[PDB]
Amino acid sequence: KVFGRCELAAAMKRHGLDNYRGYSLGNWVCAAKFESNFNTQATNRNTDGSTDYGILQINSRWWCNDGRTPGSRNLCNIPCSALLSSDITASVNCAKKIVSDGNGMNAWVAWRNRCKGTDVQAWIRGCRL
Ligand code: NA
Repeated sequence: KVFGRCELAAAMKRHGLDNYRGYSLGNWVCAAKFESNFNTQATNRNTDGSTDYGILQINSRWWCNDGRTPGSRNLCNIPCSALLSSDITASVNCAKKIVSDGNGMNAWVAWRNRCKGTDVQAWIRGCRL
């Protein structure tokens, strides 16, 4: 599913990301934009052999099982394919664990490089929240 920005804002808000660990909703929408282009089906192989999955590009190195990432963990206790569903519940629950882990949203490289320090509220401009 390719979400619209306001559609995604509403879903992320429904699921409790607005202000989760102090990160406003616009941070999460901006992160999804630059991680996945709002596409729940996005997958990207990393140089270490892990893969990033879904709307928030959750990595198989730590967070989910894909069966092809040796010596990895599954700390969200989910198959990585769950993270590609049109329903973002599993991605949001896992993102809440990731952002709690110690470096906050710096776990998302696109957030750090493209959203952090910017006017992230623009990403929710005009949305009915
Ligand atoms: Na894994």
